[PDB]
Amino acid sequence: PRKLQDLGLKPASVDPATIKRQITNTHMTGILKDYSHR
Amino acid sequence: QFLQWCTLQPENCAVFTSDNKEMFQTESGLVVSTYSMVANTRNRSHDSQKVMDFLTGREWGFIILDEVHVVPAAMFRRVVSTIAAHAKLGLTATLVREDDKIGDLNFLIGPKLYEANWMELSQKGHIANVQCAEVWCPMTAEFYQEYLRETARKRMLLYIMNPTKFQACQFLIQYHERRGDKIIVFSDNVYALQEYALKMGKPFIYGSTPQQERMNILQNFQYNDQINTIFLSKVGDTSIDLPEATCLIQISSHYGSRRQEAQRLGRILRAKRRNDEGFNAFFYSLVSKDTQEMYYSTKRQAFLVDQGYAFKVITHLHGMENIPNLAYASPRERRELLQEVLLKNHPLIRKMY
Amino acid sequence: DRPIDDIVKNLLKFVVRGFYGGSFVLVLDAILFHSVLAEDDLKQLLSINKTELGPLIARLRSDRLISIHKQREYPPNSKSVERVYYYVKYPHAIDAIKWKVHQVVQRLKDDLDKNSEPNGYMCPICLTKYTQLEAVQLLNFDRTEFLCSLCDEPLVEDDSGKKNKEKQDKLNRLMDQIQPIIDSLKKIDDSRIEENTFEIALARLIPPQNQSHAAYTYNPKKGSTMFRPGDSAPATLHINITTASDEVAQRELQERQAEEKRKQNAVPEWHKQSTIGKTALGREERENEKTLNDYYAALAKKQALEDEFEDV
Ligand SMILES: [Mg+2]
Ligand SMILES: [Zn+2]
Repeated sequence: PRKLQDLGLKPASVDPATIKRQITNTHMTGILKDYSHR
Repeated sequence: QFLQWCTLQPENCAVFTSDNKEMFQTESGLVVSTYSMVANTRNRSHDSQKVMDFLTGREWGFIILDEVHVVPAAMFRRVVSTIAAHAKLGLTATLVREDDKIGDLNFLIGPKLYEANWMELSQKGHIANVQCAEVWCPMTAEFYQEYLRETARKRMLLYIMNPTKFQACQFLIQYHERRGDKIIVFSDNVYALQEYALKMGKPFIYGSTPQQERMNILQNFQYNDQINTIFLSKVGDTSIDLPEATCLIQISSHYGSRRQEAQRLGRILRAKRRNDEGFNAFFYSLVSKDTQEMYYSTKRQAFLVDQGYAFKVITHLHGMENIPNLAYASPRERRELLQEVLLKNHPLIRKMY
Repeated sequence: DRPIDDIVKNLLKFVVRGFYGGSFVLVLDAILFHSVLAEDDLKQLLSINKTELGPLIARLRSDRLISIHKQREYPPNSKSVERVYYYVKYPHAIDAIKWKVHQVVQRLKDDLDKNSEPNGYMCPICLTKYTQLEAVQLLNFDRTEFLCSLCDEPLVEDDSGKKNKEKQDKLNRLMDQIQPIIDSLKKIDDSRIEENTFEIALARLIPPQNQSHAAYTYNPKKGSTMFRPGDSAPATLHINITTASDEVAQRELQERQAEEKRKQNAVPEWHKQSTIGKTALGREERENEKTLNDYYAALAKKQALEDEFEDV
């Protein structure tokens, strides 16, 4: 791909190296639901 | 509230509490601390000592004293003198206290600038209306027999857990829960608070609970439909915002203190739905008949009457007998409660073991 | 799908049919007609032995017109064996084709330019080529004939003096013959192609056989950090028709909701009436219609396998 760009030809590919991988009240044992955010 | 209302960037704001003590290094900023941190004089650690030097060294311009009705105390008033500021503002809903030190606020922070009438704001839709009521709960004969003999110190505990008040509190809570009301139950006595919650199977909050747990309980009580009632204590008596709270019950509270009655009433004055037609917040104060609580109850609500709120006497709750079950209905259970409340008062050696 | 995919396929078809022999067309066409194709399936599709398939796959792999993918398979009834799949990575093939076309054209242009220069010289004995500059310094004292260094023999003028036109003809033919490739590339550059992968290619798979042994599935190993070279590439609507009977029913439901709505703000009974005097708390037309219908009728007459699953 680098060589084609040097000659002015658009390369339809990329270098693979450029790809990046990507307490109280305990009598309510389970009644209390975690409404932490709204 | 500061971040959302104004445009101050988070960079210039520093909070000086027991958790974090970092101070802003920018030219100017804000410090939202507590009187306990600034009023301490004897034991300040290295982390807090550096903050104290930063506060004292610089010449500040403004100081805001929320709940300024506790500034003229013995050592809370030291912060006013120690902290240098060219202007001082006091913000308290109630400007009264038991002792005659209330008038001292004139020279600690200045005179009274403006006072807003409670009734005028209520009719303008800015604050909710409250139907204050006082329920008379006559104590049963068996309990009252020990009331006369028992000493005053244990007398409080005796009539705070009278069976009649349990029935009133349970019936009122269930009736308002059916209506769909967020109920807050206040109780100064920790032991009574625990007894109510353990039997009723409802969450309770008191001084020993941590910040994380109480916040989790508070969040559940607000955003969850399953839980609609909580059992608070003197901790949440002031400067707590509960928009969803509409109903309040006070089984027993802090003797003759008046500000406690008014400040606790302020929790349900926060009702979000304070403009819908026909809405009336409910504020109850269960009081045992033929007890010193009547003397305290009539004395503590002497500030609300001055403001304009009127208390209604409820001798009996209609439909209370048809409720399926009530606490301590049979004599056997009542006597069991009476006895319980009456009874209240070398590496080598290591391998061997 | 997309129009560009056909353009890329056409470019590959022309390249394989022109610049490669016959068997190459069969292999690439089979892998273009289908998606990722197992080696065993490819053999039986063309009925060509493994030895003959080797040269075709190897050369196509060398030119990067076909990509390879090896993954471990675990047949439920046989010991695990490594399987090889072949597919086409369009960015790779287009990239390879573009470079080769430029190189061939450039080589002819350079060769054409070279032929325009003077012929040169060579020694018949040692077959050593001498340039005009190099031959000038090796001439004899009489300065009549060039002399070789190794052989000390007269040199002979080189050929290629008459090819000035032949190479021009060669360049003319290739450009005209290779026209469709440039036209296809021009359209390819205008659009943007997405790089193909073994998993991606499987989306367009047309199974070659009925009971192919190879499993045409990509089950990547759970949470594996290993990386191999060249193996990585860049609500329902229901409608209910409400009739007159249903419309009033909805009104009744709405009326019930309104009645219940006021209750949450309604004042209790204790609050309403002052309770001081009460006790304490604690402890036939059908026949007429028929005759009318008969009468009106008379009037008209007178006038006239257990696996985990979820419900989707
Ligand atoms: Mg406030
Ligand atoms: Zn020679």
